[PDB]
Amino acid sequence: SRGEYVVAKLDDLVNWARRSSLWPMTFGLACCAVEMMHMAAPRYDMDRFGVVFRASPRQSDVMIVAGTLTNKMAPALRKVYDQMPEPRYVVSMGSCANGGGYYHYSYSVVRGCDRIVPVDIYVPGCPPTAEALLYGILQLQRKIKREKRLRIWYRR
Amino acid sequence: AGRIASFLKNAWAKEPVLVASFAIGGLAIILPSLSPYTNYAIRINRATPYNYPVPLRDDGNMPDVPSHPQDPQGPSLEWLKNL
Amino acid sequence: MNIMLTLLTNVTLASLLVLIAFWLPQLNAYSEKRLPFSMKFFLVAITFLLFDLEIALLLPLPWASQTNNLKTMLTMALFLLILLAASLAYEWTQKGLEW
Amino acid sequence: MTMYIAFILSTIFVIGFVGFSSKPSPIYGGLGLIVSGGVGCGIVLNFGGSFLGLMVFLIYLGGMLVVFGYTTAMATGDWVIYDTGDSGFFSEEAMGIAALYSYGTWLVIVTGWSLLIGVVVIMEITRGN
Amino acid sequence: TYKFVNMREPSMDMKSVTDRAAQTLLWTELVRGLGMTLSYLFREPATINYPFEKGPLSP
Amino acid sequence: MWFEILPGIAVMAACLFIPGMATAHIHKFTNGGKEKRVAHFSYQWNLMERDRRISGVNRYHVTKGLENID
Amino acid sequence: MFMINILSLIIPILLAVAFLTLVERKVLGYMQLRKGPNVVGPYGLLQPIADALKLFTKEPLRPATSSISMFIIAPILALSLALTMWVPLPMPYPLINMNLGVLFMLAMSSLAVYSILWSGWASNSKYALIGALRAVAQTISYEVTLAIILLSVLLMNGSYTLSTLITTQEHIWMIFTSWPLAMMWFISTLAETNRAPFDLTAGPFAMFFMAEYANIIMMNAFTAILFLGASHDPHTPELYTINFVLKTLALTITFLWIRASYPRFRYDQLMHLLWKSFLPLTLALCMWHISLPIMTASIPPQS
Amino acid sequence: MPLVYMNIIMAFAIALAGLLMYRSHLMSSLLCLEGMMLSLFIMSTLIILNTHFTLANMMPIILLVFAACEAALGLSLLVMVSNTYGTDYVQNLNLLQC
Ligand SMILES: CCCCCCCCCCCCCCCCC[C@@H](O)O[C@H](CO[C@H](O)CCCCCCCCCCCCCCC)COP(=O)(O)OCC[N+](C)(C)C
Ligand SMILES: CCCCCCCCCCCCCCCCC[C@@H](O)O[C@H](CO[C@H](O)CCCCCCCCCCCCCCC)COP(=O)(O)OCC[N+](C)(C)C
Ligand SMILES: CCCCCCCC/C=C\CCCCCCCC(=O)O[C@H](COC(=O)CCCCCCC/C=C/CCCCCCCC)COP(=O)(O)OCCN
Ligand SMILES: CCCCCCCC/C=C\CCCCCCCC(=O)O[C@H](COC(=O)CCCCCCC/C=C/CCCCCCCC)COP(=O)(O)OCCN
Ligand code: SF4
Repeated sequence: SRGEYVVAKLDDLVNWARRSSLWPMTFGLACCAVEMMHMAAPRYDMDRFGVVFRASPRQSDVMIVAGTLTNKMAPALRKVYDQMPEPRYVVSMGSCANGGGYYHYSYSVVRGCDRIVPVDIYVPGCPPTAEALLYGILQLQRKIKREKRLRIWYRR
Repeated sequence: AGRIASFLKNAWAKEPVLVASFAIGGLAIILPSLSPYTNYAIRINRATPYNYPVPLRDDGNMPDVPSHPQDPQGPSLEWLKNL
Repeated sequence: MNIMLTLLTNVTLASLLVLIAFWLPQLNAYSEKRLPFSMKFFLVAITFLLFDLEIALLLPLPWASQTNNLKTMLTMALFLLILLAASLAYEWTQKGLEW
Repeated sequence: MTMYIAFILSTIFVIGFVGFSSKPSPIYGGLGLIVSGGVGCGIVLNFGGSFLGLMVFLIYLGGMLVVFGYTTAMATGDWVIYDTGDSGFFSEEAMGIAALYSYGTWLVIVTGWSLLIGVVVIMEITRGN
Repeated sequence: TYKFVNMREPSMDMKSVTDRAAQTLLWTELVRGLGMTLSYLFREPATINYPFEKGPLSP
Repeated sequence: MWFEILPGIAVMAACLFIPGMATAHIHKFTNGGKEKRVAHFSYQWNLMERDRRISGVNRYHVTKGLENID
Repeated sequence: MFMINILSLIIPILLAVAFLTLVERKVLGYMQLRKGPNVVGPYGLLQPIADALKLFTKEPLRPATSSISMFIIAPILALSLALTMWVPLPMPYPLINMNLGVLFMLAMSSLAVYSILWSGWASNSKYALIGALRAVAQTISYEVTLAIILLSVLLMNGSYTLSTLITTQEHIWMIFTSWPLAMMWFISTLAETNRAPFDLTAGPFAMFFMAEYANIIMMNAFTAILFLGASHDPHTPELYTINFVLKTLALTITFLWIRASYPRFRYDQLMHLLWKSFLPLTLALCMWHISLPIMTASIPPQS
Repeated sequence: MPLVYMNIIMAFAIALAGLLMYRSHLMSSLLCLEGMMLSLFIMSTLIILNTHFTLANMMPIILLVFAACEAALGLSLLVMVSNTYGTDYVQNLNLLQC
């Protein structure tokens, strides 16, 4: 009926609005952050995708973990994640953030940022290249496009 | 003579804003008393009619007061036109 | 009337649009989970207040220029500005503009 | 007669003074005084005193109450009595106010000296030691 | 061998002092920076159209 | 290239064109095809009040010409 | 049809502000050898709409301890003042023809700091309170010199009426008569809106953002009216409207340029800048501009 | 004597009474003084404008200026009092007793 059509159209509009402007706050923990800043460099120009450069945590949409998460830093990252508005996503960048990487068997390293916060996209590499991180960000956009909230509320 | 010039030269360096401000203020104080157009401005203010000119009752003893605006006698504004 | 209507319209539009912004994300369900008293900042405000008072005194200048007593008004305006400069200089030399 | 708009303005002014005269939560008292000052400025402006009303609204509200709130932040019937004629091609209020430089030489002198002494007094009082 | 980076002494003649005062009052070096930025706007950007264009790689 | 900034700027220009022009047109439509009469100084207001009374349609803009002098 | 006039003044400014952000990002990007948003829409034209929708559909984080009253009131005051300050301006004809239009704008700009004070004090944080105090002090400091420069410039206009500024500049711009005052006025307007190099500090955040950007555009428009006089022909006001809009756009792009070209001041550095370079020069030039028409017998007519 | 002047005088009397109550917060004392001067300004302006006393248009501005200067002085004093105790409570000034 028209009831499903209207919610489908509104859901498409909301998804397009949310994925056409993603505002990230970046934890520049280590060497992965340097490739982060190369994705904002003129060659790749993250800003041309609607992805703003260095958004504030109070109005950020996606969390990018770029580098090693130590035990001493995990509570701060968890607090920053907890301080985010609800439509929030986490992108794990690099091998250290994905699974501990090259310090996996260390006494002071969290073996993956997903022990602390849920992760939406995992970007492989050490560090992953700027283009690889861009691919991951674009992938997150497609994942946001695939989601459907008004439809679920309608059928529930 | 030399001390004053030295002080002004030292102030023109590392303090130009204060030198310029004091010079401009002193000029603003001094110049109006020497210009010949301040009297012209006063006269221009005098010739601006804000009120109705109330006519005078004639008694036959006012040769300087005109009876009509086109009469030659009375204040003139040709100088203002020339300005 | 026209100014009142314009102010009412501006305030009403701002209020309505703020309320819709504050209530549109509140219909969908979510998780729903000192002393120091710096003294220089007070002097800045006090200096601003005094200079604003002297500006209030200076304000009628555009109409003051048509009085036919131009010498007296020029003298008084210059006097007011000189005393404003003197206040600034006194507060400058007494270390009142430091951080 | 718009139900004597000046009467409502005066009543709201009195209501505001009553409101912060209880002095609750001095920032709320200051905000009540801000509303009362706005109402009084509206009274003066509606009467016809455009320049003096704007002086109220600028000086009083934007400087004095602003400094008051700043320091606090550091811490924890009508229409009958009016005229018939006109004013000319000017406003009598502006002429009378601008007469301060041609007629009120004594007023300018005393006010300027008082303001300079006020600056000096503020410096001496806030010196501390 | 070594170089000095900040071992210059400004001239104290009247022309040099007037030049420095003109710089202070008229903001000449600020205008120079503005001109550099303005010129740098009118040149082609270095952005590539990912994913339709790709960065260079090596075997 | 740099001219790709021109579209958005153009939009701004259009957005900044609308208010002023609109006012003028409204001033032409409410004031009988002429400029809106300004009234400072209380003498122009008297002129407007006299114009309103003479027309007979209670509108200041309607102008009574010489033809009304008999 | 006064309601239609109010709406036709109030809506295009908001649209202009939304598109200004795209221009600011786009202008900056090309100044940095890159592009602005050019994916959402044909040339980023849909970026402001997506931004607005996302910000309006994002959760608001009410501090759960703040005074909801002032927390709501502050954006209301910001938007109300920002939209009200456009009423006095004549482009060529003003929405409201005020006798003391400039003085009214001065009073509104003086009110503008209450939003900052209330936002800081309702934030329920010592550090945000300190930042708000710094911002308020900077704003009052620079509005002092704004007022003095403004009255000095108006001394050649003869009144506080904004329309008379068009008659004053029918032959020559005001920039040529007094450029130093225009320089200090431009810097003071940069410092008033907390714009670089003076930028030291979901829904309500967007509200404050639109208020600030509307204030930026209005400040540039007022500067263009005050110092760059456009010739007005009574039988075709569209030419004046076009010229005024072009000059306002140029001044806004100049703000973006200055943001892109310079580092930022310290707090004490801008305090010293104002209180020890602008105020003495402003007072000296105020004295000069008081005395100048009397020296030259060039006093403006209206009284 | 119309009702508006009576309302303004009632407002002034209310401000004076509130100044005389002294619940706490000497800052409220300064607020009451400023409300009093605001009422004075409003009623003096209304009287002067009404009778067309052109030269009297000087007086309100003067009043405002002077009163605001007084406020500055008062604020300074308050700070020093607070600077001794940390709070602006009235009852802290109990050292001097009759
Ligand atoms: C006046 C009343 C206003 C009320 C509130 C509404 C606010 C304004 C509404 C207008 C918003 C414009 C929406 C247009 C978005 C479509 C953009 C289009 O390009 O998207 C395409 C299609 O994608 C989506 O399918 C578009 C769905 C958007 C919604 C469709 C219709 C919604 C209209 C309903 C509005 C009614 C509002 C009722 C409530 C008041 C693909 O883009 P995308 O994939 O991203 O990018 C790929 C990048 N590549 C190409 C480089 C690889
Ligand atoms: C005689 C006593 C001298 C020693 C005692 C001094 C006492 C205290 C100092 C203040 C007294 C100064 C005298 C000023 C009285 C004002 C009246 C007189 O000056 O005439 C005025 C003349 O004005 C003169 O220009 C006054 C200039 C003097 C003021 C400038 C400096 C004042 C500083 C004095 C002390 C202030 C603080 C200390 C500063 C260092 C009036 O102007 P006029 O045009 O006829 O009439 C206007 C009315 N119309 C329009 C109908 C025609
Ligand atoms: C009665 C005339 C008034 C009219 C003109 C003035 C109007 C406005 C200007 C005055 C405003 C107030 C100025 C306050 C002055 C304070 C000076 C001071 O104490 O600062 C000294 C510096 O001041 C001085 O240098 C002393 C005087 C320097 C020269 C002042 C002008 C003297 C005459 C110069 C011009 C003479 C006439 C112009 C002719 C020039 C040729 C065209 C220390 O500087 P800091 O900021 O603390 O530095 C610390 C960090 N490094
Ligand atoms: C014959 C009769 C003539 C009467 C005399 C008139 C002569 C006038 C001569 C002097 C006029 C010059 C005044 C202009 C303002 C000067 C103020 C100034 O110089 O202050 C600077 C400060 O200036 C700044 O730093 C401001 C920079 C802010 C960044 C803005 C970028 C500048 C470029 C933007 C373009 C400007 C556009 C101006 C026109 C705008 C039109 C509306 C000093 O600071 P410092 O160098 O750090 O030294 C202080 C320590 N002692
Ligand atoms: S993942 Fe690799 S590149 Fe990134 S911080 Fe760890 S070691 Fe460095």
